[PDB]
This record gives sequence, structure tokens and C-alpha cells, in this order.
Amino acid sequence: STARPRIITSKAPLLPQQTTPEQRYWRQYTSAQLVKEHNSVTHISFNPQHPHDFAVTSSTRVQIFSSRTRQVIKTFSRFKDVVYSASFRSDGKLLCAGDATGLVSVYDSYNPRTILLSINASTHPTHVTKFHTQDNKILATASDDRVTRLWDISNAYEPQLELTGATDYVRTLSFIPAAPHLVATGSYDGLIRLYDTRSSGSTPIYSLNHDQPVENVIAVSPTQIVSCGGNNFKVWDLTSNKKLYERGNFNKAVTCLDYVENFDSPMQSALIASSLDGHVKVFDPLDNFQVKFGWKFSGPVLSCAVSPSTAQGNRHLVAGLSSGLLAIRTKKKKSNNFQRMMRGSEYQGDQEHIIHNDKVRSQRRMRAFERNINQFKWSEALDNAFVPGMAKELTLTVLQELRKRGKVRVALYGRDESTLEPLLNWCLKGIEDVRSASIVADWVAVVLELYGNTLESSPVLQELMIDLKTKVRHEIHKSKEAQRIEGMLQLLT
Amino acid sequence: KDLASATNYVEGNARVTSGDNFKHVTATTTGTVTVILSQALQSNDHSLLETVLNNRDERVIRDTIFRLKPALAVILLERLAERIARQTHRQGPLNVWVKWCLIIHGGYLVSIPNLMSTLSSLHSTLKRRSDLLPRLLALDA
Amino acid sequence: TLKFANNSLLSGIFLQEEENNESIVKILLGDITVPQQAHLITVFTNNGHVIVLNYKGKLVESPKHFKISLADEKLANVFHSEGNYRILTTFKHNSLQSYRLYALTFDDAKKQFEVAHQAEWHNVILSNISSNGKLLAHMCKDVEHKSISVVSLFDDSVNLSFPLGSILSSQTQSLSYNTRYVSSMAIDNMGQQLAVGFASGVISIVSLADLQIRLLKWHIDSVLSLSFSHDGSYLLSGGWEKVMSLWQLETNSQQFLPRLNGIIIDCQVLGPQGNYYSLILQMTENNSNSDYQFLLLNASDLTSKLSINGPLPVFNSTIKHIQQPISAMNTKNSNSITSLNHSKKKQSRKLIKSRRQDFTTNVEINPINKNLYFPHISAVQIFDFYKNEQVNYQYLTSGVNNSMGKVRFELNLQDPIITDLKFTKDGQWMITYEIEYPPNDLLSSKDLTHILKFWTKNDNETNWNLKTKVINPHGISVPITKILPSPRSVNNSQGCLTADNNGGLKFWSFDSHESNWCLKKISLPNFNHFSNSVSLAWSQDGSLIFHGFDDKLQILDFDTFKKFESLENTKTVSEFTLDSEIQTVKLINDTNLIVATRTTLNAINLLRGQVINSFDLYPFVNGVYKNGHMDRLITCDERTGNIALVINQQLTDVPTINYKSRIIIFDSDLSTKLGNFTHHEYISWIGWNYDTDFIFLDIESTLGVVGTNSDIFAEQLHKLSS
Amino acid sequence: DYVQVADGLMVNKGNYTLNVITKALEDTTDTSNDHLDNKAYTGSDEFLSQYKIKAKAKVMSIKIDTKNSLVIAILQNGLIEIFDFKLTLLHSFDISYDNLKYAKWFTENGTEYVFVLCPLQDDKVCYKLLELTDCGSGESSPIKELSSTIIEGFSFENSKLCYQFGKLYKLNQGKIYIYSLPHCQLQQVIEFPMVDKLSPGDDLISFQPVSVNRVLLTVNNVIYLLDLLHCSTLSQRELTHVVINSEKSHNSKTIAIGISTKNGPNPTSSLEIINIDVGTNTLKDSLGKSFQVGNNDSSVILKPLFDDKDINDKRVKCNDVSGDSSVPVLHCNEVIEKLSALQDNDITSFDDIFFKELKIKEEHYTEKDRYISDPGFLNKVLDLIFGKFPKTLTFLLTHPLFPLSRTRNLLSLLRDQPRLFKQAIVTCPNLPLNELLEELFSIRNRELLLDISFRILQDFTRDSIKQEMKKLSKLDVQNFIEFITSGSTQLFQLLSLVLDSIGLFSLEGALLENLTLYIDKQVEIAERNTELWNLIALPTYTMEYLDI
RNA sequence: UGCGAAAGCAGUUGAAGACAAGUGGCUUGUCGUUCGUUAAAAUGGCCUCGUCAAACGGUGGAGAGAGUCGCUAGGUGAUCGUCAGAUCUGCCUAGUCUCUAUACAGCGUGUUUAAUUGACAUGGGUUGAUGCGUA
Repeated sequence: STARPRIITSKAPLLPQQTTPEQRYWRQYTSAQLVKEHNSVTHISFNPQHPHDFAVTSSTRVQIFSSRTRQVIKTFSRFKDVVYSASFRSDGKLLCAGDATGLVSVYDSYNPRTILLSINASTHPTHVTKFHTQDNKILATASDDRVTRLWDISNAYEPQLELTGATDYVRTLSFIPAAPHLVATGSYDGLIRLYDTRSSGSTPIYSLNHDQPVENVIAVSPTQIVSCGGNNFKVWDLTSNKKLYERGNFNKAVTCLDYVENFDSPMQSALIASSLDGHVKVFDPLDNFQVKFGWKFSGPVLSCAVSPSTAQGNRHLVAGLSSGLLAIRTKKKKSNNFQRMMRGSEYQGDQEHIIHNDKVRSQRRMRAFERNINQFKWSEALDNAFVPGMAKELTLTVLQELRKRGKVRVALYGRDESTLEPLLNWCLKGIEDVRSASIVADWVAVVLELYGNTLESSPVLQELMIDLKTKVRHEIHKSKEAQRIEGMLQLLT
Repeated sequence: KDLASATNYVEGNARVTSGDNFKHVTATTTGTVTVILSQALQSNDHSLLETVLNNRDERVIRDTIFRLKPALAVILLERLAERIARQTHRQGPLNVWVKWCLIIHGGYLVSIPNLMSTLSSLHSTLKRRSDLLPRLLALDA
Repeated sequence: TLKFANNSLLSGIFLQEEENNESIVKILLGDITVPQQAHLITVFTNNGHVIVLNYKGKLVESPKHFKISLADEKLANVFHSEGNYRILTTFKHNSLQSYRLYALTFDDAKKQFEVAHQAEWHNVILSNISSNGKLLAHMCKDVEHKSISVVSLFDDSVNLSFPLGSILSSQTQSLSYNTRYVSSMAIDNMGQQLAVGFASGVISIVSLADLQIRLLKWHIDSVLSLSFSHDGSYLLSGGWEKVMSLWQLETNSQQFLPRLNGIIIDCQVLGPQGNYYSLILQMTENNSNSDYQFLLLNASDLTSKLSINGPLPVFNSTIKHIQQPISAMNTKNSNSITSLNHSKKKQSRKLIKSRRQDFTTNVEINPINKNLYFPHISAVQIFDFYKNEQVNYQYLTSGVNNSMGKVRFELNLQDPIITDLKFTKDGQWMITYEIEYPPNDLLSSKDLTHILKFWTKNDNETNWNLKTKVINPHGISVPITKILPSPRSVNNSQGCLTADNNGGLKFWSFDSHESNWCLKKISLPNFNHFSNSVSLAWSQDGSLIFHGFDDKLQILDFDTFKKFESLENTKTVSEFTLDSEIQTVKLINDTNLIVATRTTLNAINLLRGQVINSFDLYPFVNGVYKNGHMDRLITCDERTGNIALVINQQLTDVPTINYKSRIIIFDSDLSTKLGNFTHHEYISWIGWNYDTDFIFLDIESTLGVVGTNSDIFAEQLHKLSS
Repeated sequence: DYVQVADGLMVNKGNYTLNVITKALEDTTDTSNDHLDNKAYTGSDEFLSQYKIKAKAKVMSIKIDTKNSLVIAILQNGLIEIFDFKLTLLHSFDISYDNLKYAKWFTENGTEYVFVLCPLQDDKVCYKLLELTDCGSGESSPIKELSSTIIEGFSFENSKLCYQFGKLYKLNQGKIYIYSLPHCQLQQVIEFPMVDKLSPGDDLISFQPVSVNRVLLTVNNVIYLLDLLHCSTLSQRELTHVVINSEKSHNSKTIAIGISTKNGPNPTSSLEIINIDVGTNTLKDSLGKSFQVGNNDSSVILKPLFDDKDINDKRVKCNDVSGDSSVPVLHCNEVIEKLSALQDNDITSFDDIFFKELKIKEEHYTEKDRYISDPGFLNKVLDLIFGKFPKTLTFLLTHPLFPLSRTRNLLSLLRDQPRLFKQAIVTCPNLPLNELLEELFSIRNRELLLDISFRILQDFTRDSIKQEMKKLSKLDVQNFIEFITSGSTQLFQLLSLVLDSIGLFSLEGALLENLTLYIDKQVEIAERNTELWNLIALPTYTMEYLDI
């Protein structure tokens, strides 16, 4: 003898635009927070090491938020002009911020009162400041001087290397994630230059011609880097100096990018992109940078980031808008005498020769319609169908199980006016859908076959039959006009 | 479980599909809304796509699709097909859009090489809408 | 396994091409020849041979058989007790049999058993014998109605009789005939009580000393089997629900065992303490064959210790005096209380007079592990034939197949039929096609559903997993006449090609990106004629497809999936109209292809583009198989030839119920009949396992194949410590 | 087993090069080349050369001269390189190697001492093999394969100077013993009609096949298992098939003995010394669909009649499934003799042709299934009645009831008798849809319209109807719409076909509004009779009466 | 029942004998009876082996639910009123707008492409339904 097969929920052929695993995962980022800033949020970085805090650069202050309360734990307000960039070191121990007066100031993180050193860079505004990702004691600052600088933070008087060569407004750095001698910089003339730092450094080894003025350049692999600027982003193989993908799925200019790897996700890698029209989108680097999910925000989105790869807790997607506000969407995560008497209940057979196992697994709880179909209470199963809190596929599957299994007539025999009105009042709603309407058709046909006299007596289901008639009239106009559209594009083959 | 006990039937997470998804191979006109529609379809903007196709004046729809670029009438038709597949009460108002896209762009999507493969979702939606027409004929009789 | 046909010792008892009524009717555990010394069994057959056979070690090459001095009688059974032996015999008005009991002796001349003739019973309707074999009850039909008589056979301890109107109620005489028809009876080891199970569903324990009855009503359809325990305080019953109940006769309390994959047509306790129940399960979802599962089970936890079954095919028609068992109503799975005699007369007349005598089935071979997959009704029996025992059984449709024992009205519902299943050529996927039938008397009762399912397993687990299903492939209400798995060159042997009766084709293939088996290619023509004489073949290269629709063998390519074309017109013949609708387009290798149609059997080369050979089929296979079953009647190889197969229903001095099979092989485009074999029984399916053999399935399901000091201390210690 | 048949030194270049093929010349000084221009210098010429190759550099070129050695040339720059003589007998077929791939000092006389591709690099002396008349070089593991007229096969590998295998191959005087296309075999042609493939790793024959006809200049192509062959006194270069990723279409091999057939690509016009015309332009051998085109090397058709399963005690046949008969007495001699009995002076009568056919085939004279027949036999008797004699009432009624009529049906509109024409509409089982559409749109306004629309719907696919009913005028379709609107199911879907196949825009308006009104009322009546087909207690006080 | 396609297309439904009931016959009905024809009901339903809670991975969704009288399109009502139109800030539907633990559904996590842990002495005894009201 077997166990009883479970009642299989009636699944129809799948409709278009189903819920992909990528968009289910990215759709459980919810409970949005909107924090109004004093000015447009230009940059946002995350702590790498305990990857659980993030710094938001508004105008003339940098606020570190926590990734468990989403309130400002700490804030950095002693800047003279607009602070532009603020990033954490790879050890997460200190925080660099480039400022509109060309004064890079690096504090230590989680202590806003101890400014550790103030590199006086160019007289022009310094727009991007980030530490090396391999090395710890070098900091790369590009400014509106069309020259980036590598500074050793011990010798903070002269820059240890001066990467010039770009004709207009260098706004982004990036480091290549396995070769630590390799700095890719990006400017408003297009032309991602990139430099070997053992060489002279006043000339790039090559240049990648993004045609639009680039807004950001990040590095995905040790080999391929992604530059956004203009309406698209392009990806570039770096061992072969050559473009290989470009996605232009926006309306306005892509402002920023960042990238995730190895995190707990159906997507093994994810590049998300923020694009001055409200949209932030996530692209999957493994199937050809195809877009998988997106968010629309209440204004032009200027910068975005996500929690880093090892977040281990409450996971965040943050987007700062040009409107001057900040949007966070997170996904969350008896007696010693009595115990000495009941000691052994946690042993589970380690030193024991034979280990027997016949405890059956406890299956899912049966719903009332399923146990009534099991107990052969077929009219009670119909009654349990037409309760209000039932799913539409559950009402459909108990109708289909009574149709295939036994008898519609058995399920409908002892009824009268007051006990048929649930069925017909659901058949009004079920006649609209394609997946239900065959079952609704034969159930209504059987109930008017064997209750044609109650039709005469009760007037308060006559009107239900009339409403059902106008419903089938609307549906038959729809099923006729669908055949007309089917013919009118059969003509166009 | 017993060795004579038969294996029960269980679908599990099997994808149930139909046999019809072929997914594999000066001014003087009006004030329309087609710039809105065009830069709804260049991206995938469901929000302002909804605000452009909740307009339901027939002449506005007509010359909007007339002023539309014919390289993206196929993706406007794909969006309309998926929306009437999902929401069934939209089939009334939205198929006014799909009959005008075929009438106006009657050359582009007859010169396209795979019509059914490119707008499969429309074919599957209309096939499942019009397949059951004898059944509700018998029902209303 | 003591094979009968292995040796002339008892294949000389039966190897006949016409006579299989020689049957094996009882096995006894002792040795009837010499007493007091047992590891060997004495089998009594239904004619009168008594063979003594050793089943410990090798079978002896000359058994101890005898032949008892018997009249025209035909050996109902034998009976054992302490020492003595009885036998019972059947006879020659109203068609009833007649029974006669003898006693045996052996000793004086050791060739013959002498008999004694205790008594007779001159009209018997139904009979049963107690568990110890100490007494037996039966029915009489002696006038206004029948009668019931119990008799101890190994002694004149008791013999009583009474008309069963004193058993029956007063309500039953004004009710239907099911309320007074009796389909079961049983007695206990004392003869104090007796269980009469009626066709209406009730059971009644009469107390034989005073004829007071007790009614037990649980079975909602007919009661088919009853047994008592040894002490007589528990009654096992089984019926048309697949639920074995056991009635605690003290408190009238049932214990159930509900889903037993077959109706219980016999149940009995078995052990000395009654620790086993043995059951016979009739498995009546297929009406074309009576296929019984033997299932004992230990009584402790009610788990199936040693379930036994043969191969279970479903033939296209009913076979040979097959009667679906009795019930309350006349259904499509049973027959009512009246129609058994008329049904067996009609079935004999159908086998005699009629013309469509095709009862052929489809069997598949899993190309990985060489076990064969009989698709039962809504299920498959996976069965390996190098030990002829079932691997397992699996439900592949969504019916009420397992959840419920259907009864009197509900037996007019059928679970979906699996009509095609084919494995992909690497054995990784199983394609199956099923027809889902609707219940009658509603609006959708005349439109079927057609479901094509795709199953997967790794090479360890015994049961498959549904990865995808497409309901209505090819469109609504249109069937699939033929599915064909694809060779190893299209999508690494992961494609299937399904054919309509419109001549439409759909190529489905599994791609890993969207991790599912999806619809790749399509060629639909929209005709207004339909025919299920559709066949399909593929080039081994994976380049061109031979679509053998009716009267027409189209040639499609694979790249554009339309009819084949070369612009140079190098006699590009891409259609072959033949004299009748074609039912096999089997291409042996990439040179040539054998077409078989209902008149002729052609062969066509393509490196020399014309007909090379032809044969005559119409005198043999005329209007006898349904159009689409020659594909399962003939088959091929991958190197070494092709196999035709015809059937001759034998004759008297009119056709009869007897058959013979003429199978023939050809090598290398119909050149030589290098195999001309004749089998003694109807043959139903033949197919090539993937290592140069051809297996075939007999109509009584025998799978056959066409191939190419210290020593005495040790002995006495193993004696005395065992 | 042929291919697409038409067209009656660096070995991997093409055009856009200067001269990557510099070769010797018959009855000339030594050698030459041409362009579609590289210099023709000397490789120490003026000897008895029979072929010429290079080191795959074209400025390290040579003249492979019959003097036991060879030197380098300067065909681009002017700077020569040095050399060193090994033998002095015959090095006319010298083949310089790549960077250490396959080279040895074998000139002509069994002295195959191994060396490298250099002027002073040496190796072992692998002259162990006997006097070989067919020494080739392949890339199994780069190897000299010797076939000797002392007859014996041997295979040495010039990778470590290692004799891989060798046996006794009894090869006679050959025509072309060329290595295979994948190199795994040796295609050696016998003189007139044969080409055998031998296993060139073990020196044994693997498949000895015959060929189609006369062919002399044969060599394996850059294919899977295919060769090209030019006729001896013919410019016909045919192809046969007994590289697999994206194969060759031209510039495969240059070995031919035609009218100076040097540098043989597909378009082989601009030769290296010849300046000839060109031919076929196909690719190499495909998988299996081109062998339905090249269905050659077998032309042995006879008259195939239906045989029978051989009567080995056929008297126990056990209830044959026919009506009354058991087996038709086959008379193929009488089938052939019925042609002589029919082609007679019954030039307008059915006394010596129709009675002859119905006596040779005793049927009901409108029915199949008492077959024993051949398509050539039916075609020849149909030719004999299409000659001096449709006025027969039995023969040309019982044989459009035959599924082998073979395309002599085109005049079925061109002759017009009512009963024979309707019978050829219904039952003639191969009909041209061109004539069917002409008969359909040449309307006589009758029920034969329904009978022709039936067959045009029930044996042709809808798109093959549409593409060949584009081939109509507009008066036909306007009168067709007018006749449908005037005065059924198959013609409704035929009307759907004509509306799908007329096109999109070029219509008129009044006919369209008339058709719109007609089909509006047609859908209304179809809806109402579909509705018709789908359409097929006690009170408290009474007062009644009873009997008095 | 036969031919069929899944539609449909042709064919029907006799005789003997026995028994039962009703009034030796006559009527009616049955048949663990034969020959010929291709031919609804006996109150009578499916076992235990461990539940509960919280996750996680795929699969579907008509989404489970709540607002804004915010827009678009409608269907319609009470009373008065010649209509015009008034008040009910008229009601209902669908779409849009906004938000939530994707709230909904289902399969699985014993090995699987993937994905699980934890509570509880899994007993016995006494009330517990006539002790209860927020309606």
C-alpha cells in the first residue's frame, strides 16, 4: 500500500512576463526610506571590511549611516566648500573625502573629530578620491585640473605620481583588481585612459574611446571594465583593448555604476546602473549584461550603491537623487535535575553499530477541501471551495478535482437557493478568466440542468442568471474579437 | 516507503506551457502622445507606459501610432500583448491599440522575417482567448 | 526458477501450439511418494500428472512423476491433512459443473495412485475450502432457488445443508438481484461460522449450528474475497475498492489497508500464527488483459513483503477468454451481474468472426540500462528482463488513479491513456504523450485533452521527474500520431519531433539557458483531411526528415524545415505517392529506407534514387491491424538488417482462437530472408535492443529474443548444527 | 555517390596574393607562375622536374630539379640563401618543410636519410624501406608513407625517425594513390572503373569500391571523405564522395591532367601559365543532403514487380484475410504483352485496348487493390493511348484510379468531357495546382467549383496555395468575390485564402463594402444556427372532485 | 456494432426453454439457460506510524490586502422638477495612482542544479460545554 497522492493545484500554461528568480530576489528589496538631504547626493560609498556602514556625500557634510538602523551614526561636517567624494580604505579603517577647494581630507572612519591628514591637492575642485584596492598607503585623487595624482599617505607633501594626459575634466578613477600597477581614469572627453604606474605615468599605455563623456568607470573582472557615460554603458576587455558589450537601455545619461560578486543571490554577479531619469537597473554580467530588474525613483538619480559581497546581515540598496534626497531599500534576514533525568534525548547514534530510521517525514498540512475530498464529503468540499479567503487557483483546483474525480451532480444534489448563490456568485468572477471558464461553463450548465425549477421559484437567483448572461455576452464579444485580431494578423504573414 | 507501493504523480515545479508560445524560431493632426510612448519603449518604463496608454481617444491613438517609428511598433505590440495576457479586463481598451498598430504599420511587420516568432505573446494570448469560443457559445445557448 | 520449457521432462506435458488448458492446479510441500522425509515439492496439474520436483539445488533430470487413473474429470484441487489425501474433480441442465471427491492411496505399485470416491455434488455454483483444508462449503441450485452445503472431507465429522433463503433477509426479495447474488463465501477452521459475501456489497456471518446471521456492511461495491483467520475471530475482505479490510468480529471493528494497486480478488491468512496475508490483485485499469499481482505481506506492520508480478502490457484488444470480473453495474472496467455469459459469448464470436484482430502494444527499451517500459493505463511498469522482475511502477498522468478505489458508477471513468513514450537516444529524457479523457454528461465531455510530458532521471534513481509538460501540443483537440526522438547530432540527442494527423510537425528541444524543453521548429499545413496513418524518420546525419503522411512521403530538410529543394533540379524527387497510406518509413541507414503500407512493402534508395525492392503484405496483413501499428509490428537494427513479422490465426477442418507467428528478417535492403522463424503463439511487439538483438513480446507475456575422519565430521557437523 | 557535377607553391593561399603557386611546366624551360604579381627567379633550374613546391614562404621558393638536391630562390627581395647537396640523381619532386615538421633527404632511389628543414641539419639514415614508387607525406604524426612496387607498404614518421608500421601491400601500377582528405586513408584508383580506400596506418584495404565511369585526374579534396576527378580526354571535373567546421569552397588542390588545369579552385579561370576559363562554384562535401543530388555510381534499374514471401509449405496458411481469393496469379509477361495487344488498329474503338486492359487486370474497372503493376508499364500504356487513340470507357477510368500516373495530367482542362473531367478532379492522385487554380478561376459556376476547391484545399499546404495563387490577375479575383457574394464551407476558407493572398493595399472600395456586408450577414446566420445546434409543490388549500 | 479523424458516416433491439409473482391456462417479469445477429439504490466509502514554529531554494500567481472620492472610461439609482436640471458632497465596475513580510499559491531541502533548523516527558488524572459576552 502507498500513501495518498496530494491534490495537485491546477497550473495552467504560463502567461508571458512571469516572475524570474532574479526579479524575485531583487523585488524583495523593500521598505523604502526617504531621507531629505540639504542638497544633491553626489557620491555614496560602503565600508568594505565589516561591510555594514555607508557614507553619503551630500553638500558640505559626509554622513555615515548604519546598515541595521538606517540612521546617521556619525557625520563629518567640517568642510569649507562642497565635499565631493568620500570613500573608505580597503581595510575600512579611514575615510578620504575630496572637497571643492581641492583639499583632500582623510579622517579615520567612526571618529569625525580626528582629521588624520589634509592633502592639499590642486587649486581646482577635487572630484574623486579613493584609496588603492590592493595597496593600503596610496590614495588616488583626480580633480578639475585634468590630472590625477597618486599620493603616498606617509609623504603627503608632493604626490608620488602625477597621471596627466587627459584633455578635459577627469571625473573617475578605477583600479584593476588583480594587477596593482594599473589605474584606469575617465574624463569628460570620452577616452578612458589607463596608466601603468611603473612607467613614466604622463602617458597612458592605451585609451578606450567611449564616445560620450564618461561618468564612471568600474572594473568587473581583472580583465574587463565597464564605463558609463551618455545614454549607454560599454564593457571593455582589457587584455585585448577591445569593446565587447554595450547596453543603452536608458533615456538620459548613466551617472554611476557598481558591481557585486559571490553574494547570496540567483545572480552570481550584478552590475547596477543609475541614470539621471529616475531609473536604477541591474544587469547580469553572465548572460551578456542583460537587464533583470529595475527601480524607478521620484527624480533624477545621481548615485547608487549596494551592500558589499560579504554583508552577512541586513542588505541594502541605496540611491541618492539629484533632488536632494536619499532612498534606501533593504532586504532583511528546565532544571538540572530534570535534565539529568531526561538526559539522552539529543544523541542521534554516533558510536552505535546499527542505526534504524523509520520516523516518517511530516508533510504539509491538508486544507479543508483536500481532507474533505479525502473523506469523500464532496458537497462539503464544494462548500469549502466557496469560502471568501480562498485562492482563485484553489477554488479552481477543487472544482477540477470534483469534475475529474466524481460527480458535479453529487456535489450539487442537495442544494437550494441559499446554498447555490456562493457557486454562481463565484462563477460571475470566474467566467472572465480563460483558465477557469471551461470549468465555470460546465458547472453552470449542470446546475441549470438540475435546478431549472428553483429558477422559476426563487427570483433572487434569476437575477444572478441574468447577470451571468450579460457576463457571457461580454466574454463572447471578447472571444469573437480576439478571433478577428487573429485573422487580421494571419493576413500579415 | 514500501517496495510494492507505486510512485504517485507529482508535477512539482514543472513548467506548464501551451503549444502556442512561438517564442523560438503646420501640425494639423492632433496633440498626440508619441514622444512619451517612444521613450517609454526605448527603455522599459512601465510607469509612463501606463500613463501614455491610459489615453483612450481613438483619434489620439490613431495618429500617435501613425507618428510612431515603425522599428518599435513590434515592442509596443509586445507590451500590449503581455498586459492583456496578464490583466484580462484590459483586453477591451488595449486591443484598440493593437488593431491600430497592425493597420498603420502594415508594411514593417510584413517585411519582418519571423512575425510569429517576434510577437509570439500576442499569438498565444489571442489563441487562448478565442480557443474557448464554442464552449461559451454552448454556455450562453 | 524451475523452467518448464528448459527440459522435455515437463515441456512434453505442454509445448503445444494450440492447447494450453493443461494447467498447474496445486503444489504440495511434502513428498507423496515416500513419507517422513522435505525440501522438494509435488505438483498436481489439472489433467492428472503428478510431478515430484527438487527445488533445492539443480533440478533432477528425471522427476518422480506419475499419472493418476482418472476419468474425463479435470482436477479442481487436491487436499492434505494429517496423513491422508483427498482430490476433487469437475464434470460435464443449465451449464453448471458437477463435483466429485476422491481419496488417494499409493503404496502397492509405485506408478499409480488409487482413488476411492467419497461423494458427489451434482450442481455447484460456488465453492470454498477452509484454511486447514478440513472442510468445504459450496452452493447447489436445487429446487425454488440455490442452496448451501458444508461438508468435512477428511472425516464424516459434519455435513449440513440448508436453502440460502433462510440466510437471506426479507428485504432482499423485493430488491435488486445484486442483493441476493453471492460472489464469495468462506468457512473457518471449526465450521461454526460462515461468511457469505454478496454482490450488493454486504457480508453476512451465519452461525452454522443455528443459522443466525450477522451483517457487515462496509463494501460499497461487490465483495470479491473473504477469508477467516485461524482462530476465526478476524475476517479479511476485499472488493472493488482497492482496500483490504480486516474485521475484528468481536467488536465489528475494521482495520484498513487502502491503496493496493489492484482489486483484491483473493485474500487469505497464511502462517501458522497468521503472520502473513497473501493477496491477488487484479489491476483492472486495462480491460484488455487479466493481469494479476501476487502480494503477500507481513501482518505485523502490513508492509508488502515479496510482491510478485509478471510484465503488464496493455494490448489494443481483449485477448483470449478474458472476462473482466463481476461487479454491481456494467461498466467499462467491469460487467454487471447479468452480462458475464453474454460478454464471453460476444468475445468468442468477436475473435471468431471479426476482422480487426489486432491486439498489439508498444513497449520501449531504456537505451542506458536495457530494461523495458510497458506503459500501463496512466502509468508505466519499468521491468528488466534479465531477471524478469519489475523494477518499479509509476503514475505519469493526473487522474484518480491512485487516490481512490473507484466503485459502481465511478468505474465508468477512465484515467488518461499513455499512448506514446520514447526515450531520447542517450537515455536521459523520456517523452510521453497522453490523452486525458473527460467525464461524461457535461459540456466538455466531447473534447479530449492532449498532453506531452518530458521526464528526467539520473542513472541512479528509479523514478522520473517531470521537468515540463505542454498541454495541447499542435493545437487544441488535435492528437499526436507519432513522436520520434532525435539522433545525436541535433541538440546532442535532446530533441523530439511530434507529428499530427494534419501532417503538422513540431520540433521540440531542450536548451539549457531557459532551463526547459521548449518549442523550436514548426511546419504546420492546414488541410481539411485528417489521417492517423502518419510515420516519421530522420537521417542519422541530422539533415533531412522523412515525413510519411498518408499516401505521401514528404522529404523535409532540417535547416529551413520545409520541403527539400535544390535549385539545380537534379531530379529532386521529394514526394513518393504509394498505392496506400503508409505506416512505416523506417530508414535502415543513410542510403535507403523501407516503407511499409497496407498492400505492399517497398524499399527506396537515395544514393540511387528509385525503388529497389518490393514485397506483398495484403495476403497477410490486410485489414487486421489498426492503421499506425505496423510501426510497432516491424522494426530495424542500426547495422544488421530489418525485421518483418506476420500473424496467422489458425483454422479448423472457420478461424479459431489459436494463433501462430511468422517472423522474418532481412539483411541489407530486403536481400535475403536469412531468418524465417515460427513461434507457437501470437506476437505483439518486436524491437531492437541496442546491442544487436531483437526482443519480442508474446501475447501471453513471454519476452523472447532473436539473436546472433574430518570429512565425515564436517558433513555430520553441518547436519547436527543446522 | 557523386556531388554537384558541373564544369565540363603554397597550398593554403588564394587570390589577393601575388604568386603563392610557382610550378614547373611540361615542354618548357623549367617553371612559371602568374597573378590575378610575384617574381619568377631560379631555384637552380634546367633539369628534369615534374613538380614544384616551396617552403610556404614564396621568397624562399625553389625549382625542384632532378639533381638530387635543391637550393633556394629570391622571388621578392634579391638575397639568396645557401644550400648543400645530398644526392645527385633525381630530386624533381622536392617539398621543403615548415619549422621542423616533415623533411628527409629522399630523392628518388631509396635513400630516405632523415634531416630537418635546414641546409646543414641532419638526423638518422632512415633508408631502410625498399624501392618505393609511391612515397607521400601526411600529417598523422608527420610521416612518409611509402608504397613499394617490390610490393609492400611502410610508414615512417619523421618526428623521431621512427618506423611506425609496415606490411605487405600488393599494389600494382596505379593511377593516383593520393592520401585521404583527413589523411587517415589512401585513395588509390584502379585504371578504368575503380577507386579503393586503404587503411594508411596499417597498410591494408578498408573499402575497395568501383567508380562511376572513366576518370583519370583524381585527387582527394579538402573535404571529409570526398574526391574530385577530371576526365582523361575531358575538361569535365566531376566530384564524388564516399573541413568539418567551416569547409573549403575553392583553392583546395592542384593536381590535374586536363588542358593545363593548374591551380584548381572553384572559379579556376586565371591559371598560372595557362589562362583558361572557369567552372562550378560549390563548396566541399556536406553531411547527407547533397548525396540526393549526386546520386551517381549506380545506374542499374530493372523492372521491379511485387514479389511474395516464399512458399515453404504455404498450404497451411491458416485463414487468409482476403474476401474470397488467396493470391493473385501474377502475369508480368502478360503485362508486357498487353502493350503489344493494345498498340494496334483500335484507333478510335474500345474493342482491342479497353477489353485488353480489363482482361489483363480482372477488376471492377474503377478500383485499385487487385494490383500487380509497374509505373513504367502504366506510363507506357498511357503513352500508347495518348498516341494514335480519352474515348475509352474502361482503361482511362480505371487508371486515374491508380496512385502512379506521373505528370501526364496537364491537358485535363484541355479536354472537357463532364464525367471524365469530374472523375479526374476527384480521383486523379497527382494534380498540378496551376491547372487547379486555372480551372477554379475559369468559372463555369457549378458544383465542380466545390469539387475543385475540395481537392485544392485537401492536398496542398496553405502557404504553397498562397504563393502560387499570387499568380492571378484582378478580374479573376473580382469576379470570384462577385460570384461568392451572389451564390460552401471550403469556399469560405478559400475566400479567406484569396483575401490573404491578394495583398495589403491595392484593392477597391465598393467590392470591399459588398463583401463586408455579405460576411456580416453570414456571421449573423452562422451565429444563430450555431445557437440552434447548441440548443438541440403543494398549496395550503385546494378544491377538487371525486366520484359520487 | 463496423468504418473512421479527434467530427461523423451505415446497422439495430430476435427465438427457444426454465422459474417467480399475479389472476391447468392467461398476463407480466426474471435467468451464475441455450441458439442466432458484425451488435440506481441492504445507511453501505479508503489505516496507523509526531505535531507545531521559523527559515531557505526553485515554480506559478487571477496576485493576498489596504487606501486616495486622485485621474481615465463607463453602467446606473432615490426625491423633486415641463424640461433645463437640482440635491443625495448618489452608488457600483474596470483601468490608472500609493503602500505592505510578495503579503498569495505550490513543490522541495533523506540528496539535489539548488536549498532546513529548532521546540516538546508525542503519557496519566480532574474539570472542561449547563462555566461567557461586548451584540
